[PDB]
Amino acid sequence: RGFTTRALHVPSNPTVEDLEQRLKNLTGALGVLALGSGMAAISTAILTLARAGDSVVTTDRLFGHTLSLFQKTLPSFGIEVRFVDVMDSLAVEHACDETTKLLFLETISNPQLQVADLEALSKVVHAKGIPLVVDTTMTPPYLLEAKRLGVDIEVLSSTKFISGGGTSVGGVLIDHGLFEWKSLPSLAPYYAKAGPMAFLYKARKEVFQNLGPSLSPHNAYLQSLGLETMALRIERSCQNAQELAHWLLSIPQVKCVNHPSLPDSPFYAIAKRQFRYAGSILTFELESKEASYRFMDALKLIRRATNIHDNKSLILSPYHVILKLEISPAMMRLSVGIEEIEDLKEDILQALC
Amino acid sequence: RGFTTRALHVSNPTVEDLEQRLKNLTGALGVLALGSGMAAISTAILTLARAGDSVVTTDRLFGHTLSLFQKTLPSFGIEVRFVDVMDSLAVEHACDETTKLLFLETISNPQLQVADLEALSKVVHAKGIPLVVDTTMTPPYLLEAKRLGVDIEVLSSTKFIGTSVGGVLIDHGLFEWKSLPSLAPYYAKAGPMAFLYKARKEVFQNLGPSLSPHNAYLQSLGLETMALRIERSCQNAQELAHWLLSIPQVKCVNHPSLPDSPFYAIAKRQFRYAGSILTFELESKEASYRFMDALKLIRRATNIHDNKSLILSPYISPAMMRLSVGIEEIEDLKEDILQAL
Amino acid sequence: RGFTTRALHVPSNPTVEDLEQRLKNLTGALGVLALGSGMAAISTAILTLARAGDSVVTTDRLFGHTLSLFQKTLPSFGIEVRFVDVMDSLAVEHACDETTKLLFLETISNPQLQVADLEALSKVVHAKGIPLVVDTTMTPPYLLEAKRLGVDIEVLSSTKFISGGGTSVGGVLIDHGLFEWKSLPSLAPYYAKAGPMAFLYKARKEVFQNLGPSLSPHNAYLQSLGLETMALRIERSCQNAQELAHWLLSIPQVKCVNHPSLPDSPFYAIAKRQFRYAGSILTFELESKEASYRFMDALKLIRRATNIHDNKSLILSPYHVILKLEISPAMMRLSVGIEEIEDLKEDILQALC
Amino acid sequence: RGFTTRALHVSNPTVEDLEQRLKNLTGALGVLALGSGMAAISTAILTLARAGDSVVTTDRLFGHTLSLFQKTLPSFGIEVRFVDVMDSLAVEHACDETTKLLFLETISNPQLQVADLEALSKVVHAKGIPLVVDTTMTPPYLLEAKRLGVDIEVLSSTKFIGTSVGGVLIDHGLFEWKSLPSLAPYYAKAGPMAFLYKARKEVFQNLGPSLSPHNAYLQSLGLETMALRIERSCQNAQELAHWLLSIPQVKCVNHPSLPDSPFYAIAKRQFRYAGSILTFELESKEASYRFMDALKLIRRATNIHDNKSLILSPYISPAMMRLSVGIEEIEDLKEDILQAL
Repeated sequence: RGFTTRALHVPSNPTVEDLEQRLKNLTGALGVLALGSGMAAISTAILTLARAGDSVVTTDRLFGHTLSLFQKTLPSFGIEVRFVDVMDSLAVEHACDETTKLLFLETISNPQLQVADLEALSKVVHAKGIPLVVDTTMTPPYLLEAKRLGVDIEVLSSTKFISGGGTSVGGVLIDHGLFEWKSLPSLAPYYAKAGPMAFLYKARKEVFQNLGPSLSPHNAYLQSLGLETMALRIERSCQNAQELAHWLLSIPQVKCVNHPSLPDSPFYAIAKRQFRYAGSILTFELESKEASYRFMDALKLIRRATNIHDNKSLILSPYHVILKLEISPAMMRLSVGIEEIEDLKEDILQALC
Repeated sequence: RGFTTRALHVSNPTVEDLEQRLKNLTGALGVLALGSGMAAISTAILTLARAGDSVVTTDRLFGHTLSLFQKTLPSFGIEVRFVDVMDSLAVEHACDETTKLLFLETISNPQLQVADLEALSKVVHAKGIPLVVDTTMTPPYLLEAKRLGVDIEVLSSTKFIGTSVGGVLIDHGLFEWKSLPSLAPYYAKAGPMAFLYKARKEVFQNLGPSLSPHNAYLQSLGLETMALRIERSCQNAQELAHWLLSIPQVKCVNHPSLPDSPFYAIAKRQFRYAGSILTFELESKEASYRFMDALKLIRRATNIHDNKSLILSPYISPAMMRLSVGIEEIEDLKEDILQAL
Repeated sequence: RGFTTRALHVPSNPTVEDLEQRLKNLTGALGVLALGSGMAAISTAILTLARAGDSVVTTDRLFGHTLSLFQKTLPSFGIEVRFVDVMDSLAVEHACDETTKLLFLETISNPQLQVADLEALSKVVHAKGIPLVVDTTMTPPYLLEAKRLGVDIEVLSSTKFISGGGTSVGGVLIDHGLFEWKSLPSLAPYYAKAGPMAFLYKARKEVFQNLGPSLSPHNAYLQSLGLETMALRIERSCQNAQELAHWLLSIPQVKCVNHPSLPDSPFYAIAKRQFRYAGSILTFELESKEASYRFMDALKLIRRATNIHDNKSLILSPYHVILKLEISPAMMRLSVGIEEIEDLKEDILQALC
Repeated sequence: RGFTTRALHVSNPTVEDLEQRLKNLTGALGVLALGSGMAAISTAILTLARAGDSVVTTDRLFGHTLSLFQKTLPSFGIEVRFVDVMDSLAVEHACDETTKLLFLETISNPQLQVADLEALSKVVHAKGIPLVVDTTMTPPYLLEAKRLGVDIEVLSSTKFIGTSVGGVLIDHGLFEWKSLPSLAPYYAKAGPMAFLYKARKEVFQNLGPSLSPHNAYLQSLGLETMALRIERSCQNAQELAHWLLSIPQVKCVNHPSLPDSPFYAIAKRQFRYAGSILTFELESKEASYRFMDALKLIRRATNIHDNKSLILSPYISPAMMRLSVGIEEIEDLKEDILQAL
């Protein structure tokens, strides 16, 4: 059964529930919780497993809100945070001990597009009886079947919808039905009540209920509507990014094109094993910081902005926004949209001259 | 300036507009709109309390707010002390140097107990502890919380029926936040705005209970008619509580506006009206069930503070019903109750 | 049973239907049709009764869109329009002949606040077997029970809702169950199919369906929500206007205060007979056009604008906007809102000095 | 520039934005968004025709569009002449000096008859009569109507399920409007914009089929994925019509993309794809009913052009079903049809 047909034909709060049922139908999951934002999904998954006196392990590649959750909020709830290089399975193994209640990471880092080996990391952590929680925003369900790679809990930010009145956001939390929850002292009391639903039960009836990141039915409705054309939009988006990365290799003025679909990518093999397509974000450089700025000022379709995964193609210089130390001032990050490929190539050519 | 006037004449422009309206209505230092009532309560608490601290609250909580204090906060290493908030001495003895706030509601549910806010603010302020109050039962038109010493006001916003929910966090500009180790580090960056700065840029941003612009628009629309709806609703509830005293099959009417109510004086000092919820009993559980089955306007349901009048049996006496009084003309409410007897 | 309780407890397109049922419950009508706008209600009522070769009679007090419908659109469908002074029952009687399929007017004219005698005019037209169609926007159902005054068809513009994205509008068409439709050759074929529902049947299944002024369920939902607080808002609004008109009489700088609730009003008796309150619009003058402008520039709550029946109090000089010949350049029209009366008095005092 | 690019990169700002998108997608002189498809058709007609005029349209209308031409327009003193639009001679003989437009659809329903637009535009232009076409079956991504001589394009917008509806009126910048007595008086004020000026400031303003900003926002969102959804939908329908030819229990498949279709050549000349609706029969009415009862994905319903695939029996053969093909993966559509046989 295809993705688009599963978004369309699913086998109190009826709009939110209907969204949750779609998402479950789309992933084959044990169950799903829709929440008010991506940060709310992340923090709900963590706070379901971790409490004062525990630790958690995560990537040292976080910034902005996700970073601040781990640097400021979690230590205020008595949770020790261990930052590690998630590219290194041995550093991950050594950071984990009996206080460690989960490993959290992202499917593709931003802006470097590093791709951790999820299955390998799932095994390192499963051997110690620790669950794996992954933010799959860069590679949502049509691109990734996280259950096959050992991912216990999948979290993501939902399709955003921008209006005059502000941006409508959401989050999604997915239990893949992999981890034996009853083996954790955190969830054993909920196993008595809910059986295999122990994680989802605490997450929903306790953590979500008490911290209250409610999802509006109006947002839920828009997100369901988005799920209908997700496969179609992602196919377009991701084929455009794959073709752009390849074509960028032919442009004299362009250097250091980075996308995991390219054969010279360090993450070429792992991406091909994990993903239908390695997401719709790529990176590249011109000769200098100043050539990159002049290029960007000259684009007529692709716009400068902060968001990613818009229908519109968007670009920015991650350096100008502030480890920064490891990124080139001449690097630009391109979030590729659903425009016809010929127009995007044409805009980029034109902005070069 | 009147309340209605101030609701009407004052990134995320709809949410910000809602926040400015609420700040105008309240005269507050500042205001944060959030995805729900629970988000507002938990955001206020987690701005002040962290692992190794304690908090004091009323022993009259149930449902979600109770589960936050029984399960979620002790998991964050926060010790919760439950006390009888009717007793200012027990409140005093529960607070020590670890205690980072007192939390309570303005009118308890379903008993309608009214704590003496100004008396409790003094007990807690005398130890350098802020007062955080859920004013859902008595929102801004009914209560000026800052006059009673309330540092942080929290409430559930007007719901719109899925159901669109919200919450509101209000800093009344009372507590000197730089004197607190929890906020002194923000004081450099935000001055008097240090509570709001932490709450918005750290706790809210990281736990993510985002308020939808669509909910925010509706709640703004709602604020315009708030004074008008609360007047009607609260005069109806006052009148009905009185009138109920005259009905031979009715016993034990409870509302703080009744002279014989234990909370008569405290409610009169604190509130324009003591909320739109009242309680009463018939002869017995069975007479109460028959009465409710026979109602044609007032409907049985769980929600409170709807435009529609709603009733339920909380079982506290098994014969007790709780009536959330709505904005229907008083004559039809009286008539439906009579007919159902 | 009170108005507010009838808006709350009503005894395909479920949101639109629910609105229609509320409105019927609020008016005691035979039936109701909700439409995309006020102009759509007006034109639907007219085009249900009138066709090429017929005439219609209406007030000579129309302007803007309503006027343009009668001056340009209706004559293009072969309908003769006869404009008359509706203050004059004898001019009305003489304008009507066997080709005349309805009399259309408004409950209170704008900006002059003239109040035609509806019951008298209903009798003039009923005697000739002609129905009466009335726009009751100035005096909607809580203020007026149009059936008691002989009004066959009540039409109105719905409560508007302004957002970033533009204004959401609607219209309402009400059959009061008064006229015997089967006596008209226009509606007799529909009487065969629908009985007493003949008017509503043609209006809905034909005129509305074929010209297509559809009402959005999103607008319908907002309008239903508005109906809940209509009585409360109108009571406030209308008491404010009544008290303002009275109080304005005490202000040295103020002249020619016009509102039908004032005893010296020419429409004092007819308004008291017809309305709970004579609407929330009043008019007054200062000494000169220039004193009026300086007053208006100095108001701090009451704002200059074109709309009326907002929650906010709004004012304008009808002269500056362009018969104009019969209106004073120093006259201002005040649409009174729901602000506390003390603030409105205070703003007006302040803007005078 | 591609279609998707143009949907994305272009008082009442949401409606105006929708209109600018549609103008970008079409290269038109201008565009009016309206409250429905019927509002768009009636607005185009009533801009051109008045009492004492005639109009010509196809004899293949039913439901609302048919009732407008049978009941509403003759009541406005407009004579309506119904003709076989497949026959350019009958079209010519129906037009005289009173005739102010020819109206038809791009693909008739349920027969799927495809009129030769460019041939009919010539017949009608040779008499100074504009061509007004409802392109609902073949919207802008599928058809560039201006190339085929179509003066005014009208269509129902993408619906969102109550149900939010819309319509669109498009002036392709082809007809010289000053040569017409109906519009010459606007030409002074509006120049080339005289059709649009009358339609918007007079007919639309006075009959009031206002488009909600909320519907308008959704339809804008919809336009962004229009090319993608129509590709999928129309390739599915092409493929299914072919594949249906191979199924022993299927007879009489109808789709203009089939070589044996009478409209094969005309559809290929006019359309990227000939719409997403096809027709077929089983052995008998009863076999057709059993088949439809047994479908698990494709649902019986009245709507067309949904994301979901929909089917019904229009009874034209009683055994005929009409399938509105949606955007499901082709394998699952094939599989549901097989399983149901």
